[PDB]
Amino acid sequence: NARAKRALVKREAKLVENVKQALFIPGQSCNKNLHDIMVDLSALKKPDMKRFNRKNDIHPFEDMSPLEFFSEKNDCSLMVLMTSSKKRKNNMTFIRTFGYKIYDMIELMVADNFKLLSDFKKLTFTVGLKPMFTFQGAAFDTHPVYKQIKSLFLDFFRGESTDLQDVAGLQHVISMTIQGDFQDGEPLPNVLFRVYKLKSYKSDQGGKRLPRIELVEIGPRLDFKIGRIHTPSPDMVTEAHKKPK
Amino acid sequence: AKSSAYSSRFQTPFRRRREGKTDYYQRKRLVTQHKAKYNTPKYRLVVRFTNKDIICQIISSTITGDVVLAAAYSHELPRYGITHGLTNWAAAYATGLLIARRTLQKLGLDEEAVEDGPRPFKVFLDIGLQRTTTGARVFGALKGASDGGLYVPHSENRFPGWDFETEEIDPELLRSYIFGGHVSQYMEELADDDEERFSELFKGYLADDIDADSLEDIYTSAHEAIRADPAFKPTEKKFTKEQYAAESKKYRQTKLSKEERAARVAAKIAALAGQQ
Amino acid sequence: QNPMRDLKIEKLVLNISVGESGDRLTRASKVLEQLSGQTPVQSKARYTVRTFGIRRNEKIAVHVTVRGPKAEEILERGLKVKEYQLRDRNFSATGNFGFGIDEHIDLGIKYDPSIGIFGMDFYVVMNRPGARVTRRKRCKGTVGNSHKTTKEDTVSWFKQKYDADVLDK
Amino acid sequence: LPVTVEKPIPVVYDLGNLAAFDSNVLDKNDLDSSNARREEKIKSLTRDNVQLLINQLLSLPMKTTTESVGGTGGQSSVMTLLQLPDPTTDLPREKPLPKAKAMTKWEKFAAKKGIKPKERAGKMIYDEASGEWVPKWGYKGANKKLDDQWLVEVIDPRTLNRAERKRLVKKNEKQQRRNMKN
RNA sequence: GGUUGCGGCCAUAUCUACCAGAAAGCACCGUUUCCCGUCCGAUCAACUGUAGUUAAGCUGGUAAGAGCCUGACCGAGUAGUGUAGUGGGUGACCAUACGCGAAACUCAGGUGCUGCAAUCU
RNA sequence: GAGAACAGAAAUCUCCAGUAGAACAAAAGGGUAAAAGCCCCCUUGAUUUUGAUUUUCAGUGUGAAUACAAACCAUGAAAGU
Repeated sequence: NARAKRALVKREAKLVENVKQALFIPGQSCNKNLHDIMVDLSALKKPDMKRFNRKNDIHPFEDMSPLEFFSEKNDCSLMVLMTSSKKRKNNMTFIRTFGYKIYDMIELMVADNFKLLSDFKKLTFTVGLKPMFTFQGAAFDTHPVYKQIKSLFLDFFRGESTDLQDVAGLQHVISMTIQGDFQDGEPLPNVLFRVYKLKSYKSDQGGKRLPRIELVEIGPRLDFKIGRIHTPSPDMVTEAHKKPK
Repeated sequence: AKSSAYSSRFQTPFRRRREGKTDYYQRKRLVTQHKAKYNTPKYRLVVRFTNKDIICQIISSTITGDVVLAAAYSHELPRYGITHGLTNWAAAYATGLLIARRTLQKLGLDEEAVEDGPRPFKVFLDIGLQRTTTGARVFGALKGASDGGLYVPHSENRFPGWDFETEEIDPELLRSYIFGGHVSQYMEELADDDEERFSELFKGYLADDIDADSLEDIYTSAHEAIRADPAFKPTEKKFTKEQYAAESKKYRQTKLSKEERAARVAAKIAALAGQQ
Repeated sequence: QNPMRDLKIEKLVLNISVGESGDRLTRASKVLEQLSGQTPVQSKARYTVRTFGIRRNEKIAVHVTVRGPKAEEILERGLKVKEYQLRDRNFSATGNFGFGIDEHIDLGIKYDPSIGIFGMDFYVVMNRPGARVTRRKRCKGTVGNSHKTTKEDTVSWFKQKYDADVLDK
Repeated sequence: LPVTVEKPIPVVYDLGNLAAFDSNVLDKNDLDSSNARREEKIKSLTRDNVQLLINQLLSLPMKTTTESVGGTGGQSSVMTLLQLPDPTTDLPREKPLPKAKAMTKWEKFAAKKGIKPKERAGKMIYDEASGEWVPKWGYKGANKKLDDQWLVEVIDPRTLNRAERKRLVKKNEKQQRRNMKN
């Protein structure tokens, strides 16, 4: 009389909201290494994430019925898919919604340089925790789609925005450094999935107070090519960028 | 005998479910540490009740699957003097002491934590598929961990010696318990009446004739020894992987190749149903 | 080969049905209590049949599950009074049988008509070394397809120890 | 061992989510695919960046708590922790404001008719001829006081009591279905 | 490496029949004061490997076994969807042609790998 | 179904088992299998203290309730719920 009512009042909105939930329903085409791809690449938002079992012959960017249906029905906001073809080979969907509708649909050509976490020496980790991000390049702020993919990761890998924090579970980071300069109207630089850590050491000039941080490369060292991009309404900005008050 | 649609649609349980080695339902209530205050590492406890083994460990949850950092055993007893009872209640309490001492020395405090301070730990327990009750060896081992130097959130309503009608902790019975009261009391209350059961139990202790007083001297000396040294230097592993696999690999079956198995099919088409 | 694999008894469950709830049920049941020691519980009549005298959640089933040396004794009595011979049927596909004795008066006590002296039915359970995988919650596992006693093995066992005979197959 | 890097465009921080953003320029092929020094070079650049991070993110205000074991929405004694500001960015929400506003034809009554909504004191009300406290509604209480006693001194009128109450709560339900349709 | 413990991913992972199970964890299975649990030592629990320990526990092969993954644009640049028109047009419309885009059957390949404390003659 | 002498087509005990059609204040694409599917124990919840909605003729250094947070609350050994 209250189970799917506690669940329902969770599913209901909030003012100072919770974390946002992800959705991974395989398309009509996958591969074993793609099973590996999903696990290793989304391997941090576990728990708060959704996976599926079967496949779909689907077109995401034309109509927006089916995955909207699935997401409304599973209470989530972060749709993902891996769409494959001969021409649009490896043109995956990393799309965020807004209010069970969709804000902007993003498809990245996922490059063929798949370097998994087992591609290097295994390490430890504190699972699920909230990561750090670094973003180098003025294109991360002057290139609209670089801004889009930036904020996409910034709201997917964001985690629970909680004031209190402790150095201990503050270990891991993404390194974002775009593949060089650009100009508008030409072939584009690509993004680098660069999962690294921050390891503490005396600076001999920072010493006890200021450490010296060293990162270790373990993977999964992946790359991202841009794909097909949407550009939603400005009323979307009116509803999306405000305050509860 | 199952059909085609049945077994071409149906679903499997989990692999670690196929065995009695994980209660994922509580693993999902633990992987949620709270989990909404803020980030702070996991310190969990794993106990398994196996014959001849006292398996008590402390894991780190990782994407590489797990890295159990802390571990306890039974074979490091001769250095503490008492060696028998690799399972019993004295064993539970003793290893609860010993894990405390080793993890103490491996933090390296007694005689990164950024500028403040020592920060003593709080290690919990994920119950596993052993049920939780009172009056047993599990919570005696918990007492051992506590009085060694762990700090576990719990109540004493579980400590053997706990009264649940009039909520009474019996410090006298617990003291007798600790110095060898219930076990050696069973020994003598069986021995004043019969020797066959008395002999069946304490298979060497019957031959060394150690009375409760002397095994409580063992208790004391071993307590002070645990507090002294968490040394725990393991086996040298004589006859390494090569010779271990000489044993474990001299009588193992390997794959029968496609040419051989197709020749077995050739047998099937020549003599079996190929008209004798 | 039989190094250790035998067919020891696990438990003897009685199966008594009543077409009424009252002093009759409780009379045969107090008889059960003096017989066993563990008070014969009440189990619900599943739901009404209306032809047999039963309704829903009535608590009309009373079964006792006997173990321990008392079990060997009650089986020796409950075959001796059966003349060490039972009927053709009741051999379970598991290696057991459920058979009944008319008028339990036939052994021991006197009648006392006003306490409950009726006909009863037993159902035995066996076991094989290796079959304790069901009982232990942990190590939840399987058994061999041939390592489990069946109808052939319960005919074998009705021939085997306790030296029982079958009354025309 | 160093602490200060050179940023020809000095970097920015956004700490509610533990982030830093640089607006410096990169040569086209400095980070390209065909590099076998891709690891060393890009990892050294972001190494300088995260050096900047950890030199920045340590002299902040904290929150020491003088309470000991048992801190419900908080900590034990032994630690001292670091806090987070709000990031200078508005990340995507999930909904509009979870609003619920209406009139339900009763709110207009509360306003125009000078009716202050009641104070909801409690439930266990005192019923004479009993000698006890029994709730206005909650244990066969002051609600059900006619389907209990033995004679009423006025077709049984008890069933009539119950059916009248059913008509009442149904009128409640009709005027609630209206309010939830509007 | 056997595996003890935890797993990561959840049928290559299970079910169907053997054989091997040579070391040690691994189990089967004997006892019952006090802690104890219920209708019961059925489960827990006081004892060691105790009495029985390879028959299940358990891995493997053994079997084109049943069921499941990958690839052959293999179908397939398929149909088709908006992209040129007084092309086609009495009508249920198909084209050239460009964005994109097959799917299944099909033809074969395979029926579990990693990490940390541990014991091996 | 194999079983199942009083008792059988529907009275009580095992087994293979239906991966469920487990049973859901359902309707779901789905979906919990040590379960939301039964019963055995435990208890009060309409607590109070503070910012936003307003708001009273002693327009009550916030009195009224709404939402949110804590503080306590019951449970459990326990992190938890």
